[PDB]
Amino acid sequence: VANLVDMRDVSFTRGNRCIFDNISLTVPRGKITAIMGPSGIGKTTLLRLIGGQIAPDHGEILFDGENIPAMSRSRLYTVRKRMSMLFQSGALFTDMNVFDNVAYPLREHTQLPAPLLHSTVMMKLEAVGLRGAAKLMPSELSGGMARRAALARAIALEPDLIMFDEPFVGQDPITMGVLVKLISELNSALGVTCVVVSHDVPEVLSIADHAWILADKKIVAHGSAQALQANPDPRVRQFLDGIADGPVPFRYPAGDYHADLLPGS
Amino acid sequence: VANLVDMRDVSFTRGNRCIFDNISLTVPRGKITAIMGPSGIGKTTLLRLIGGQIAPDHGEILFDGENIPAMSRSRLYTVRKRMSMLFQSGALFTDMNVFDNVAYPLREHTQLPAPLLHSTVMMKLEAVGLRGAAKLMPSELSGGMARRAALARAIALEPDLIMFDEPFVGQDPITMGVLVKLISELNSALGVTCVVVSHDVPEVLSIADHAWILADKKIVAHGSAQALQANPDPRVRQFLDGIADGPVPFRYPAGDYHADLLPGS
Amino acid sequence: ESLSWMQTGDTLALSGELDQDVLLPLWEMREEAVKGITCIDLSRVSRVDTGGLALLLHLIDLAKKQGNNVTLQGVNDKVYTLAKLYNLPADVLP
Amino acid sequence: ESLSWMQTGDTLALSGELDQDVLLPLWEMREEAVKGITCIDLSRVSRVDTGGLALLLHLIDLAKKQGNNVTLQGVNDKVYTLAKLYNLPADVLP
Amino acid sequence: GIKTLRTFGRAGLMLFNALVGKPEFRKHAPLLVRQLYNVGVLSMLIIVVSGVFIGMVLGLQGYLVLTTYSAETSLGMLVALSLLRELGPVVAALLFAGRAGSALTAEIGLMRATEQLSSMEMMAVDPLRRVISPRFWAGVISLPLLTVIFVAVGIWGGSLVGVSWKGIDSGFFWSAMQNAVDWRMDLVNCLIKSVVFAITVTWISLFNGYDAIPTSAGISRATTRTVVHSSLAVLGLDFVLTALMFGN
Amino acid sequence: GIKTLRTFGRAGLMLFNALVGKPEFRKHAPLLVRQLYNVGVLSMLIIVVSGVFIGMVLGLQGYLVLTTYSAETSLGMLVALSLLRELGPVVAALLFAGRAGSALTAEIGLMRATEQLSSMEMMAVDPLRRVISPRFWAGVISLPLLTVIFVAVGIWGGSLVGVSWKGIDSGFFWSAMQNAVDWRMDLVNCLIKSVVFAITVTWISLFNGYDAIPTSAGISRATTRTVVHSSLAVLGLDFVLTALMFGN
Repeated sequence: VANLVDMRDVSFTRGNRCIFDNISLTVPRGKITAIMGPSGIGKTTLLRLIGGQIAPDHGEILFDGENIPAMSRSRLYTVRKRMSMLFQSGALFTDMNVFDNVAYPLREHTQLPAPLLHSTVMMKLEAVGLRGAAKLMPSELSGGMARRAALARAIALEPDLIMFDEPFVGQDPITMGVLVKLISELNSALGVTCVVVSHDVPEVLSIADHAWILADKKIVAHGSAQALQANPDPRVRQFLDGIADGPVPFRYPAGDYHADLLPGS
Repeated sequence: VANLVDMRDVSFTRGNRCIFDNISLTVPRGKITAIMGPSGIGKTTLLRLIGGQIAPDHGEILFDGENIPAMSRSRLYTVRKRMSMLFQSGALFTDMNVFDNVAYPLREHTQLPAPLLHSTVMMKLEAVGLRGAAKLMPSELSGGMARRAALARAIALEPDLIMFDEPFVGQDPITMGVLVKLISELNSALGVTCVVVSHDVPEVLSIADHAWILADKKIVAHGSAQALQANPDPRVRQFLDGIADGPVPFRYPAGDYHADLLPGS
Repeated sequence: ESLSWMQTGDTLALSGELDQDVLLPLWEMREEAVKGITCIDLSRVSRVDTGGLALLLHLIDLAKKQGNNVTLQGVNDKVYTLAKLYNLPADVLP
Repeated sequence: ESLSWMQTGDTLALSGELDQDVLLPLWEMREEAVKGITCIDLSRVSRVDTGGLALLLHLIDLAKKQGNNVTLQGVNDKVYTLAKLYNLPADVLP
Repeated sequence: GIKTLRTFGRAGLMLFNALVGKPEFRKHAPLLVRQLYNVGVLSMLIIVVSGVFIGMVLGLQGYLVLTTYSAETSLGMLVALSLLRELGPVVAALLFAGRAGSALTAEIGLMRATEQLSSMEMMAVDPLRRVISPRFWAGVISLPLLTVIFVAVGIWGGSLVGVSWKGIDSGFFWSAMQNAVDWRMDLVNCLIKSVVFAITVTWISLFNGYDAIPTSAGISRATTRTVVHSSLAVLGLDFVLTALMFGN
Repeated sequence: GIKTLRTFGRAGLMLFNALVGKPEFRKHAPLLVRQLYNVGVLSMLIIVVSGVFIGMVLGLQGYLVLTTYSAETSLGMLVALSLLRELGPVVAALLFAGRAGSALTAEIGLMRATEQLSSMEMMAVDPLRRVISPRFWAGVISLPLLTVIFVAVGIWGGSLVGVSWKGIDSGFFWSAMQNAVDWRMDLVNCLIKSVVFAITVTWISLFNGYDAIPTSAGISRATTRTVVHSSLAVLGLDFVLTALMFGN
């Protein structure tokens, strides 16, 4: 199969505010794709969707063949062994320190011997970079090292599809670059196919091999970073550089601006 | 006086982790300066410092002449009438809706007539842009409109020194641009002299007229955005583009990496 | 710190700081202030602040309230500066 | 899904998947596995995963434990790929 | 060290600047109204309904006590006087420490974390005199009122027990003996306890929200610190109070 | 509508998948130990100290009751039997609902907001069977134990009142009459109530932390919803329980 996951035509409603509509996406294996759009448009919802943790209203999301929804809710766990979200804010377990906070999926799945697992975790930590931070608690690390250790623990099981929920968000350019180098070197080293859903364009497009762009209720553009950078499309041209005013309104809708100053004009 | 606020030589200790050390800064009137550094290095502390809400250990911070510390703790309020922090996360009052959430400093200070104050607030809202969002509650707006309405209420009293605590942080480039245009058009329209403490360089340097850059315990560089962009300095060259590895370590300190894998090597 | 205004027949000559503070003593009798006013010249107005703009806007509303095309003479650069900033439409400021 | 290893005198010929799962049946008798081993050739090793790297590292430690310069023959591109990725020093992998 | 003297000095300080100052009245009265509504009026059901059951229990449970001594007339004298001397100002103090003794620190601690407080402090309006004080005076004038509502509804529930469930005493229950129960000194002694408990609860219910390390795991642990101290000190001061109020 | 049936259906569902499943034991025992320590062992002082005062009060206050009827020997029979039938399983239920009935939803709600729960759910390990259940079984086996500790220390405090403060009864207090008080059926009836209160508290103390709108103002309002329901339903089920346990 050419792609790793095909979201054929998903419309997700989320009650009364229909989030997605007949959206179409195709993450290919080996390619570190990305999807970007307005902030809080619900793309994290799209991620948590590809994880089965929420079901689509009417659509076929096919991870590596079979459908995510058509799963045994334990067969779902079997296949989800081949995924790992990298949520922002770390999502480290506050109780166990990083070392154990990394080992968790191992001890959960592998039958690994104790001194073997210790070294594998002490190795993934150096991989991501915060090896010396094994003993430290998650409530003690920074906001960047938190995401980094979360990444390290996320690569365990070599998930072959590790999606990033806006990792470089609220991050200085040094940590931003550490992140954009880590998740690049990974795909360029492992066979991992990261799906970075984010909205920091000058950072994402640096490594994104095939990006998608979604307006409020659908995807509007995709392609390569270069073939996207040169897109002549208002909704797209706006987001791609923040012209701050276009088809997305800069001014919130209001009435006439005149009596607003002159009640009983 | 040439500058608006002179932080001559501040060393702030914050107990056992000395945040600042003999730092030197000079915000000039009319110039929308900025200060940038590592995330969580405590620059927001520097802001809350220029607001008197915390005192320096050993230093002379002079807002427009007199010292911030040498103040009557009510004379401090008199002068603080000439300031307004624009904190991230909005800091709108959760109770009163935006309209009232904007009017608050007015009703607190001016003797403004009710229909006069109504129009002045309905005018500042259009200024920032979210005029139609007068009736809406702060817990209802987005994370961007929150900062925007907070800005609108912050410009009331025309504070002549309105410092921004990392406003475009965790913000898509469209809202990022709306923000970077608002706080630019303001200084280019009012006599406001914003002090943007932030760490989103490709955004801040777009409008920053005189930036400062601080390493962990002091400021290392300043100047103009262009004269800073071309700085050959490791600690600076690192942050300015996120080379992800330099005088700031990418790898956390650890021991020998060898027995770490081989307990009892 | 000061504000002084005179109806000079057709011209409403106000002069001063025009901020939220010095504004009240004018805001009340706005009616007789715009009694038979044809235009307002904000000539000897040292500076101007947002509240001043608001009150001036109300004054224009009154100038049109009895029904009369008002104009603003001697206006300042800073006033129209804010007028762009506050995005005030040119049907209420002129 | 499979793993099979033979001490061929000087060469430790293991073959298979070398992941966290198929790894245990080798990890125990590692001592006799590296009894008189001079080098290990990971030739018929289809793929390799992190746990496999860890165990191999321990095996190298043992190869040096009695005291012997070991080498790795038939190694894979992916192995040294990870070895760069995991930043493993070339004194423990060779 | 910290809690030894620094924490308590800070807790006293943050109050000594929270009430005494400019006597501004017509500014806080609108705020005081809404703090009363949130803290006191909204929490009504937390002590109305919960007043019923703790009454009816003391009824039904107390019923099967003096019924063993066959003195069923003294019911109100044993029911009311009980929940009017001890159970009122303590059970409606713990229910309070829940609905408004916690929600406050989880409302004003939230401010210090979402930085509404520092932003207020940035305008010349002081955050203490303008946010702590309206809440403080909503508390120390709602809690004793809450206790009265609580005791009234508890007596009504005890009635429904000793009257409706058991048609045993109609006026012989209350209209006969509670005359010898409803005296002034009793309500005085109950209201003193209620006032002291308001003071204590809505003091530490508001020192945490001001001393909370501002993070989503700071305000949540601080809410716990409030519902801990606002029962530890509640019961402690109840013991000391009833000692000095009846051990004469 | 929502709370009408959807919220309660969801609250039942989130439990019906929280215990029954794979019988995995040697995996949760280490987690169960630490949940017991946090919820039960750490909260010891919340019911040790608070057990003292509510005892001593019932002592000193109860003292000046039968002293009016000059039956000072029945003190334990009126003290212990009281805090062993009603005051134990309710006061140490509210102190619990504070220290661990709140801190839990403000600990597991925090997870759902910091996304530890969804990340767990992302590994094949289910979050319910692995995070809800160790806490649930820490609660429903600590609370009844907490109540026993509470009643014991309360009796000790009542002693210090009726013995140390008033050297009136040494064995005539307890060693004489509490023989007619310490019978089995009483502890049975108290432990049934304690178990039902554990069930209820640490159920809604854990349905909010799972049904909490994940934001720093969601978990704080949810902690309040816990300390509200975990006293409303606590007292309600206490009333119904004591009704069906003594109205025979």
